[PDB]
Amino acid sequence: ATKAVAVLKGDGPVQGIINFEQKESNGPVKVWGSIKGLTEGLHGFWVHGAGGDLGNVTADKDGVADVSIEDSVISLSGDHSIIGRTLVVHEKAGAGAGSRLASGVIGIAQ
Repeated sequence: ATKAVAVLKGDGPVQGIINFEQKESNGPVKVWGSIKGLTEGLHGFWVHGAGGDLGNVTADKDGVADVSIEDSVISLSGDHSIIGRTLVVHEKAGAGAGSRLASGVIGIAQ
């Protein structure tokens, strides 16, 4: 089964791993991961280049904002592929200003 993984990196301690599931074109691809480091708050996470729609995430007291979205016909490939994409987490979603703190390109994990 073809899978993918992308790690986040910014100030240093901030991390963010996102695993994917792509067995076949017929099979969907659900996105999910966990961003640790930052503190409780809001950090709009998404994938620039591939929809860029992955809702927002709220950090925890320990400093971990779990991420969970729905699967699409992307199939981790094709026109709607998210392999090698560019991830970016805003400083504080809700306003709509725009800023780049961390980043983590997607990479097939087989």
